[PDB]
Amino acid sequence: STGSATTTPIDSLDDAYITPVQIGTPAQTLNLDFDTGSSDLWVFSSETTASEVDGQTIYTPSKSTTAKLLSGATWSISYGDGSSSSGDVYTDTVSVGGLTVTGQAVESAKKVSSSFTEDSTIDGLLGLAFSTLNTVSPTQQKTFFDNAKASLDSPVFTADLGYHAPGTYNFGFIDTTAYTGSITYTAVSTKQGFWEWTSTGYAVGSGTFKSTSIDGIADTGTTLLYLPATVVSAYWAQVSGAKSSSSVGGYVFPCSATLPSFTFGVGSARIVIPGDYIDFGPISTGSSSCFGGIQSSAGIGINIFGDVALKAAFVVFNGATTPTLGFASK
Repeated sequence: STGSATTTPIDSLDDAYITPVQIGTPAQTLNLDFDTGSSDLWVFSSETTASEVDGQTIYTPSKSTTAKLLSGATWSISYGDGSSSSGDVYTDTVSVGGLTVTGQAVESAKKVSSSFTEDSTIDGLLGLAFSTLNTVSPTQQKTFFDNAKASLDSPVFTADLGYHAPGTYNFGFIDTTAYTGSITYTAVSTKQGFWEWTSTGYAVGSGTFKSTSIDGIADTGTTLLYLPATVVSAYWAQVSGAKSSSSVGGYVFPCSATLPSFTFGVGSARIVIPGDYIDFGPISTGSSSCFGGIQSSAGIGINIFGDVALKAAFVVFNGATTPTLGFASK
């Protein structure tokens, strides 16, 4: 089997991408944030505290003839940005782009943190990291991809995120028309539960490539590119007037600037992020100070190849017995 679904930016900045997901019988379609940095499929629901729902579409398990309470199971998650959610668990039928999993754990939110309530466009998350990170207790549950894997034509999914445009998540096949050149594959460590890999270096604009190992995670659920402070300083030094602002929370730059590209290495291959992809717009409405899309990871504990980096590539998440990642230009 295969599936293919379009993913759409939630706003004009590409802050996140939403993909329609069918849950239950009859289907209830919710727009979920596919997140290769986590491993829970959780949704706003009829159980979510009413004051914490503001415009999201909810899953109502009592209206699904295939929903079953997973007795005794609870979940609770905290994300790298400080947001969180928690609740109980149902199993139900879940379909993405024509690919159907029966008995998928659907984690129903009883509580969500304010950042989720305040974003009416995201109805929940669909985790695509390794199932070892799933938070369901006392019986850990499998991700949608883990459940689908054995049925897929090939045990892979691909992310093809658009810049200011829709893109595609495919399951079970590699669309050879969706990229240019060849796909370069690189080793993955699953020891932390992430799609963790080592970039071979970087370049700023037309500058020389610096060969240096940068360990990080491929994370579709993170907006920006978070890299070591040395790398980030080297980038922003090429933008007149750019500076790190403690009050704003990262590098800002004059909105009048033209940003240089940023290249990262994948083996001997190179992925070029155009400068425009690094512009996240005014820090507040009407400001002439703009927020940068490349930021320091120093306060995180891990480097993160988020959407800024991934949307410059066609990315293969190869879930074979020994997983690997593939990157192609597009």
